[PDB]
Amino acid sequence: WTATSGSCKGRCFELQEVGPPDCRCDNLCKSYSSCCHDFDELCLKTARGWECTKDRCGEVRNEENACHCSEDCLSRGDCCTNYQVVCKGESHWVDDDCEEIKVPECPAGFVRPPLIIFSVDGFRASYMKKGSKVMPNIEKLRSCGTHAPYMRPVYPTKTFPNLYTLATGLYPESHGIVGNSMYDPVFDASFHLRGREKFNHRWWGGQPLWITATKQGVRAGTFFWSVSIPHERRILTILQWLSLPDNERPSVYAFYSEQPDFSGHKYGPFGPEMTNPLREIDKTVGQLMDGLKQLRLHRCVNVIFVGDHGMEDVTCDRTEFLSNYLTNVDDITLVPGTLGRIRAKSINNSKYDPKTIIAALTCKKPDQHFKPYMKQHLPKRLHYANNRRIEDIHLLVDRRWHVARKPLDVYKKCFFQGDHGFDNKVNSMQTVFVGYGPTFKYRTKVPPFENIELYNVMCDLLGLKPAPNNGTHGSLNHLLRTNTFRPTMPDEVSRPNYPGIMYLQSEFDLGCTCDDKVENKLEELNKRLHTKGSTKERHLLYGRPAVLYRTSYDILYHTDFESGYSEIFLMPLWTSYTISKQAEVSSIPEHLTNCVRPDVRVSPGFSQNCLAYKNDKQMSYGFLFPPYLSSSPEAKYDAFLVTNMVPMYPAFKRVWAYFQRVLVKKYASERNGVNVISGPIFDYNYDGLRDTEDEIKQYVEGSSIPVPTHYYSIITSCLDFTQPADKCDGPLSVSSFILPHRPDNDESCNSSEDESKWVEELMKMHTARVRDIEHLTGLDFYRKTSRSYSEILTLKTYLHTYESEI
Ligand SMILES: *[C@@H]1O[C@H](CO)[C@@H](O[C@@H]2O[C@H](CO)[C@@H](O[C@@H]3O[C@H](CO[C@H]4O[C@H](CO)[C@@H](O)[C@H](O[C@H]5O[C@H](CO)[C@@H](O)[C@H](O)[C@@H]5O[C@H]5O[C@H](CO)[C@@H](O)[C@H](O)[C@@H]5O)[C@@H]4O)[C@@H](O)[C@H](O[C@H]4O[C@H](CO)[C@@H](O)[C@H](O)[C@@H]4O[C@H]4O[C@H](CO)[C@@H](O)[C@H](O)[C@@H]4O)[C@@H]3O)[C@H](O)[C@H]2NC(C)=O)[C@H](O)[C@H]1NC(C)=O
Ligand SMILES: O=C(c1ccc2[nH]nnc2c1)N1C[C@@H]2[C@H](C1)[C@H]1CN(C(=O)c3cc(OCC4CC4)c(Cl)cn3)C[C@@H]21
Ligand SMILES: [Ca+2]
Ligand SMILES: [Cl-]
Ligand SMILES: [K+]
Ligand code: NA
Repeated sequence: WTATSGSCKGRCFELQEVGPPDCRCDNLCKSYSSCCHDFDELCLKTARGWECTKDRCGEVRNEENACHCSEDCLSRGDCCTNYQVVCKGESHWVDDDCEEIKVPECPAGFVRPPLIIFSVDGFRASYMKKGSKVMPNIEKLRSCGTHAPYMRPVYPTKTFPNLYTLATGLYPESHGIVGNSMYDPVFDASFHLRGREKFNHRWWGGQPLWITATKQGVRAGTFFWSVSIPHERRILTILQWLSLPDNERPSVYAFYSEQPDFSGHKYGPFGPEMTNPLREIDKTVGQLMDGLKQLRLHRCVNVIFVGDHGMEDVTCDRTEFLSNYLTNVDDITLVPGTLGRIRAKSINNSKYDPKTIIAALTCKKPDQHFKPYMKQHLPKRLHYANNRRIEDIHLLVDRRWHVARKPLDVYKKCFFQGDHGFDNKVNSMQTVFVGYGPTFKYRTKVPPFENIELYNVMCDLLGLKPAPNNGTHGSLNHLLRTNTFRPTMPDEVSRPNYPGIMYLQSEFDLGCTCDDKVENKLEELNKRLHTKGSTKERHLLYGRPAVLYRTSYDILYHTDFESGYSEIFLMPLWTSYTISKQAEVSSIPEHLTNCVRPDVRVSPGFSQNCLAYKNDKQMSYGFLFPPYLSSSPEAKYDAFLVTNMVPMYPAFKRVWAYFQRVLVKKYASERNGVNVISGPIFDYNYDGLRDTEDEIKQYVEGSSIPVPTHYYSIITSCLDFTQPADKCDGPLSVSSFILPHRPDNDESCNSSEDESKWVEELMKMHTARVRDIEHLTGLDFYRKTSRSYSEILTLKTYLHTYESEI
């Protein structure tokens, strides 16, 4: 109930929300069915349209008009946006040459440059080039301001998850908006696009920018607009708020357009019907910039033109049906479409079994257009697991496809020709970013970046301290002329030990053997030099990683590799080695096939043992520095040390051996040498963060050897590939991955074939940022380079996507 018989007179688009049953007049009252009786009349005036005409110039103010062309309109803040153009000989903003905005040029009384966020739904990245002819205002912002070729959304590449990520800098698993549609079980409640539940604050976690601003005394325009409020009216309302007295005027505003998403669903991303919605968005930008110019604010406000996700060609005939795979199809509930999420229809059903549902959907048709995952097995770069609203079973759907439960769901629920939601690395899902204004750089292109980074920058633009978030603060400093945040490297928490030779061979009882008893002060001083770190500058090119938590670990030096060996987890946390372009691959000599050697620098009590691997019928082992890449037959013995060994399932050893034997050398050949850092990851609670020892759910049978959930590698070389990786004078280039450590290769439908047909495709899917590995390990990389820290932060957020050119 609302006693909607008060009035909006002098309260139109009021900024403080009123509590029931006093009637509301804010830009969201329609959506709550709570506006005062006279809201349309007073606040949604439409008379005479949105543009001044010659004959309206100097008119007598008629308060009925949607906007004004009267002499007093500028000081009242309510002229039509084209007023000065039509009535005062002025040019449209788009027709003016751009001129560098070196300092903010604001009216007296402005304490900071305002921020206007202009968001556009479904604005795919390639529209910037493909629609350029019809979007002159947008093309001017882009070419004169700061822009990226594209901006990566979050997964799922849906509307609410991405808009709320923009607002909070958090992954959807952390902010809680994990789809356009969701079920929470603690609430026992459902969130839907239509309906009232989506309004309860309990869905919306984190701290969005408007709240961050408000808490720190920066005033915010209300961000959300009722759908029926036309765009011209949203623009005029923003412009009117910008004319409020200093103590009442907000510093941050949002505009939102439903286009081009709305038409894109109907006509597909490049349908001929799409030219008009792009024209109409551009004209709205034009109205904003014209209105700002009239108010002498076009060189004062920072404008962000940003999309939430792109749009792909998707039609009814490209739908996979779970009914074609499953017999129990009514014992399940499917969140369908461009992703799939599956749960049990009834929790009173103890017959329900996820493992047989997964098996029933795995590699069942040759051209199958989705792949099932338990959520913890999804690629870690998606960060899509640590929420009770994300169902244990997930379907990653091929681009251009849908998944549904039964065919009846599709003809009783072809309309649509476009949709979105797919893996956030898919080119069609990429969206846009342009920053224009005194705080952004002038005519500057920046590399593609992720939308989780923008919250920190918007905070910087407004002088706010950001709430804790998933951006890497400083990684987008290169977007900014001023207001940069000067990040600093985290302090190392644990310092390493540097053990020397402290144990005799016979003190070990590990059940390991090696055929290594083949017996010179030339090569004896030399081997001693290597063990003390004489070659360390070669294999550790960016300094040793810092350990950011409390633990006990040793640095171990070798001719070919250096490692930081954990006495707690009984294996390296990291192993670092360089492979030059000229390096040679060799085989494991026959006599050394099962060779494992005690390490006389490390106690029996802090070592793994071979007997546990013998007894564990499921678990085998691999090596972090690969024996295949040894620099000499003598150095090869170092690779068989028990301190270089890690637990590996045989199914996983297929992947790992191919990477180490074939792919490392291929990368060194292609990139002119590479530096590799590899190691284990433990994330048994799938929160994206390093596990403590008490979180480990799996050990090599009968031992305290913990089993990794994943294995990572970070592969760095010179951006200028004419310089070898080990003598690089400038910026670096990196690709990384986090491979799931799985006891089968069910994820790879082609795994019965030779590794050359499936391994690299798997590794591509599990591409990762350095930063993702940092969260998962408590390590901090690139501590000693010749590069500025902000550049290194950019490097750490880089993701190698393997997509073709946009
Ligand atoms: C991406 O960035 C984000 C943000 O920085 C990172 O997320 C943070 O990670 C921290 C570590 O996991 C986490 O810190 C914990 O917070 C607990 C208090 O949490 C509440 O308060 C905060 C602050 O206002 C609030 O933001 C939280 O919001 C969550 O929950 C609400 C509703 O419950 C949601 O609306 C919201 O979306 C959000 O949900 C997300 O996070 C939770 C976890 O909090 C997930 O479960 C959800 O799925 C979802 O992802 C909360 O309202 C605090 O109680 C914790 O303290 C325990 O552990 C510490 C260790 O220091 C220990 O000292 C304590 O003793 C304590 O243990 C006790 O409780 C245990 C659990 O009940 C129990 O087992 C013990 O036996 C003890 O009784 C802890 O400090 C922080 O909350 C989140 N923040 C957010 C917004 O998610 C994220 O990690 C980054 N991701 C990556 C990949 O880097
Ligand atoms: O058309 C859609 C829609 C629905 C389902 C779809 N499937 N596929 N495409 C779809 C498009 N919808 C839903 C709601 C409503 C209409 C729009 C207004 N809204 C906000 O006003 C907002 C703005 C927000 O933030 C804007 C700030 C961050 C910059 C946030 Cl967080 C949430 N909602 C987001 C959209
Ligand atoms: Ca964890
Ligand atoms: Cl969804
Ligand atoms: K075994
Ligand atoms: Na397989």
